[PDB]
Amino acid sequence: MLSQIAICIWVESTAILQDCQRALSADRYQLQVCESGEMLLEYAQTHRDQIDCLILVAANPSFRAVVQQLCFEGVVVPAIVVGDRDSEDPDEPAKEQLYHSAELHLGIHQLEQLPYQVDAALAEFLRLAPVETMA
Repeated sequence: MLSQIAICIWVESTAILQDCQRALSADRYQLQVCESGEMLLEYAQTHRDQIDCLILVAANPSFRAVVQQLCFEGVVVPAIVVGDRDSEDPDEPAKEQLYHSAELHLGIHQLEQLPYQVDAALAEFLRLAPVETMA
C-alpha cells in the first residue's frame, strides 16, 4: 500500500507555509519546508523519487530559477504552484514555465485544495511522467 506522501514546499512566509501545509495535513503527508530555494535543490537532488508533490510560490522573484534546477537535474514531480490571475486577459494568462507541464496551479486564497490537488497532481504527473522539464 502507500505509507505516506512526501511533499517538499518552498515558502518564506509562515502563513503561506501553514495554509499550504494545513490543507496538506492528511495523516499520510510528509511536508518539508525549505527556508530557501537552494535548500530545496539539495532535498530534491537526493530523493526526487521520494518526493510525492512539490509546493511552490510564484510570488518569489528567483523562484523560477530554483525550479529550473529541479528541471535542470531532471527532478520532476507533481508540483502545485500558487499565485495565478483569475482573468482571461491575454497579457497575463499565467505561463506554464514556472515548472513542468505536470505542475498544478492553486489560487492564492484557494489554499485548501492542496490535499485534493495533490491527488490530482500525482495522477496528472504520473500520466504525463516522464514530464518535459526543459525549464
